[PDB]
Amino acid sequence: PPKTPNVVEPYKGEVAICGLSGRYPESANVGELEYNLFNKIDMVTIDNRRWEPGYLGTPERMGKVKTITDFDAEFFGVHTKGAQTMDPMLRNLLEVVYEAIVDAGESLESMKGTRTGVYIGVSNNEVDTAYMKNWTDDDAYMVQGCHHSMYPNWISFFFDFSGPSTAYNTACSTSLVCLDAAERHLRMGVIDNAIVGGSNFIYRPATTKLFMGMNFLGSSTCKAFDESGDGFVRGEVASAILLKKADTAKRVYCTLVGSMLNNDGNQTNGILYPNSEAQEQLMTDIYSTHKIDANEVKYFECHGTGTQAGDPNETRAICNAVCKGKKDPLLIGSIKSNLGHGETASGINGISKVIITMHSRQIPPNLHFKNPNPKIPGLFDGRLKVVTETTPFDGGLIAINSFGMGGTNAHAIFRSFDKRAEPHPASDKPRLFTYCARTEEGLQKIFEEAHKHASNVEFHALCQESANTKPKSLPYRGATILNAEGEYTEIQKCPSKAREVWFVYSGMGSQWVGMGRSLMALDVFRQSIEETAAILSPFGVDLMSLLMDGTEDKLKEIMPPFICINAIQLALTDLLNSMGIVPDGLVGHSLGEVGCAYADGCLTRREAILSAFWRAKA
Amino acid sequence: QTMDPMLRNLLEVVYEAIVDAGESLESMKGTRTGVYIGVSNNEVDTAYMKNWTDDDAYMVQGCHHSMYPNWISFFFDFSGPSTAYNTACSTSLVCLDAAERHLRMGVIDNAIVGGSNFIYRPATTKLFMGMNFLGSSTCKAFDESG
Amino acid sequence: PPKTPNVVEPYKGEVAICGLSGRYPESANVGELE
Amino acid sequence: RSKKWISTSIPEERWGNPEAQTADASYQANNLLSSVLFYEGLQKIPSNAIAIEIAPAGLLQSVIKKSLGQDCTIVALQKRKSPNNLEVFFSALGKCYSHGVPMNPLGLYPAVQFPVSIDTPMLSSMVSEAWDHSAKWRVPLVEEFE
Ligand SMILES: CC(C)(COP(=O)(O)OP(=O)(O)OC[C@H]1O[C@@H](n2cnc3c(N)ncnc32)[C@H](O)[C@@H]1OP(=O)(O)O)[C@@H](O)C(=O)NCCC(=O)NCCSC(=O)CC(=O)O
Repeated sequence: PPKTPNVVEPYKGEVAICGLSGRYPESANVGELEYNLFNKIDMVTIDNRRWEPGYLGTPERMGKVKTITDFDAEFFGVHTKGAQTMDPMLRNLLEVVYEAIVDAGESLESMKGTRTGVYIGVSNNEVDTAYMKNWTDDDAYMVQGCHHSMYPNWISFFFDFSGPSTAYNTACSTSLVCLDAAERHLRMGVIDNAIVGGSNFIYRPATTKLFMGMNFLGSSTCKAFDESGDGFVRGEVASAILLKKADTAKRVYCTLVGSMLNNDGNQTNGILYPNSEAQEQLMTDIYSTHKIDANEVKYFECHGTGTQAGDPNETRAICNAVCKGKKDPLLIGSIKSNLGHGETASGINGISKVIITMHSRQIPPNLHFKNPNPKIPGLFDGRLKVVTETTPFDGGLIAINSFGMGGTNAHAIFRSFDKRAEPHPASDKPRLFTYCARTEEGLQKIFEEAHKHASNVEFHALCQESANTKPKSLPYRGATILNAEGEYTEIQKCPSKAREVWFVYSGMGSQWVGMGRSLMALDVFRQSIEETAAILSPFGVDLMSLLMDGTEDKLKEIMPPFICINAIQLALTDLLNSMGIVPDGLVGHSLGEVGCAYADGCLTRREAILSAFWRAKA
Repeated sequence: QTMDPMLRNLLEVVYEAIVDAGESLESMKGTRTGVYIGVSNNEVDTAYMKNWTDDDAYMVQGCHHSMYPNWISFFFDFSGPSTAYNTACSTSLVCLDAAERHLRMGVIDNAIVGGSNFIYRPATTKLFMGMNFLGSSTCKAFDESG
Repeated sequence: PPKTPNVVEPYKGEVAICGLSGRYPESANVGELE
Repeated sequence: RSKKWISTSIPEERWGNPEAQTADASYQANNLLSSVLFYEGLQKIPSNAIAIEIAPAGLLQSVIKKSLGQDCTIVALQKRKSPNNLEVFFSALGKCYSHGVPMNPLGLYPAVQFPVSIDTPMLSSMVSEAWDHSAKWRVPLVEEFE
């Protein structure tokens, strides 16, 4: 009955961002986002996905995700009534969180019960008015599916996390505020992981009209660092990331050097006015507290809203704080000229671009930067240089800013993880790639991607870390052979109930020339045969000779058949045991009982092989 | 006029609390103080948007939940983390936890942890009834008839 | 022009609640609530 | 001898006797001498078990399949005179996994040192496009905001 207290001790190690996933405008996943960014593809389009291009006079162009009507309600254990009375943002976020968890090499079983905190940042609550205009009974379930406090909690409930689950609303700089909280809680020792994230979808055109009345929005797409910039364009994001202690991370995109937050105070230019001094002080504090040489920053993910009052002040603060002492131009950029302004998901957007720049090791181009802003002297003095084309970022520190409306600024620094791949003994021999999914088409696509990376073993390991999920979560189980002479692929729907794995051992008559000759390719099989041949050598039996160059006449005798069959059975048992297959039951025919004893732990390799040798000798 | 009554009352209460602690406008101006307001109710938006007209754009700076702590930071000139929290019925203590976290590391020296909640929509109570959250009489804490 | 960094150092002393205020049902201030 | 291993040399009614406790020389002699009760041993197997025939060849494929029934999955790890047995072995285990048996195919190779290299592709994209999205749920409509 007594409960053992948790060891809440301060943590001094490194924090690594391990996973990333999310929906971005004109991008169903991170891969599409990366492709669009690196091909100078504009992700702000004009259509009637949300409303007509000009409805109520709102700007025609907007950043909209592909779809928000899709959700795998059964997977997350949510009934039809709850899913219907549920915010699409939270649905997409739950899917994105699961994708990010899988991306980091984690799984449902591994992350279940861990001390993980969820720090979703969401501010949009427009689905409450639409669902309440014609409220009827059975809509009460919105409280558990529509409340903003239910975004992280559901993640905690589904994944069984037992850490601080809180929702944050800081406006355009909420994602980095959640990152700050995650760093705070991780370093105190309450949690070992974090699910920092945030989603933002546009539903009400009147909200766009409300933003227009304040001069927030411009005419065209965000003209970051452009002299013609006059505003921003609204965007949609549902991204999320996973943070873990660097020592226990199976995949490390980068390391979180540190993040902090500050406020502007009573400025005479209005509450909705950026404070250059506040941002500069925040930058100075962050680069001084961690003793980070500001001249070491290679790329700077700026909060390029594109306004005439935001870009000049942000650039001035960056020039005063990070460009002091730099002997080369500092490459600045933003992810707002590509997909617009994500509002409460701008910081997650910057995190996504940074994790993409540091993964592909190339800085995505910046769009619509034609003429430098005359009010930004850094662009003419050589201190600043907008990355208008793909730049080969080799390694170092990348800084992100998130200046929320109202004056709540945020800064964060990430250090690149330089562990370039080295060849594995595998990646040139056949391998068995096994995985599970929710649909046959999804598993087929997974196998296609695995074949695309048949030469990568680390990718196989990451896939395998989450390839053992129970059939309940991922009923479609499949397997394919990478680097195979003949194509193989199997996909079947496995019921929730788990079937029994019984080992059946054959006896005499399984002999033939070349038995087990091909299986020598596997290291374990050859090792087992060698370790059995060494045992049987002193008794006048050269197992290797009988198994490799043995002929039919040799196998006609009594000894070689018994020896070879037992050797194959024991080697296959070793292969199965190494692969991690535990038999619930063992049965065997005559001459296979020794193998059953060996696989059951009742006998040893020496005992089993000598038992067969004694049998045939007698 | 285009400001949430909760924000207005919270601003007045924050000033009263500041004065209560022996502090004053000049003394707290420029200090490294963080604001950790916890607010979740957003029923003031639908009513003001049902008949939206020009000049109502100022709701963004007077209606958004993110402006509760920010206004406190702006008026009192605080220069510390100003964030809004929504943790359901236990948000006020999560704000306290965040303030404790930020105070024990050195970013701030003071905190304005608080919280406001006013009931406007008569339909939200119906939502809570449909889940059996609400009872018949006053909260009968530790009572068998609760 | 240079900005002096703030001394962000962990704090190990006590944290004291100094002021309290608020509106409560049928109470215009803390005194009425009490 | 654990209960997982089903003896096929001692009658079911004599499993409780002391001789049916250890696989000593007496057990080997009895197995080499007495009859083999294969059918009885295959009756204790469940009706939907996944029996893996571990041997140089699938000798007892037909015998086992007839003995077990129709709902039991059967796989052979090797095939006689096969041009390539490694592929047969991998295909057999792939079939076994497809029917719901956990395993680690990477256990036959040296373990990968974590964290992995930064050159490892992203797994998020695969999962994103591998969801079950047949059903379409409610989404806010423009007509509901007026
Ligand atoms: C009749 C059988 C041998 C199998 O013959 P069938 O042809 O009917 O079976 P089948 O058609 O379904 O498939 C036969 C599979 O086994 C292989 N196979 C069949 N006959 C073979 C033979 N003489 N030599 C080598 N391999 C043979 C085939 O290649 C094929 O591989 P594939 O299908 O993969 O392509 C079996 O039913 C059986 O077990 N018979 C009795 C053997 C026995 O139990 N003896 C007890 C003591 S002997 C002992 O253990 C030693 C001792 O007592 O000390």
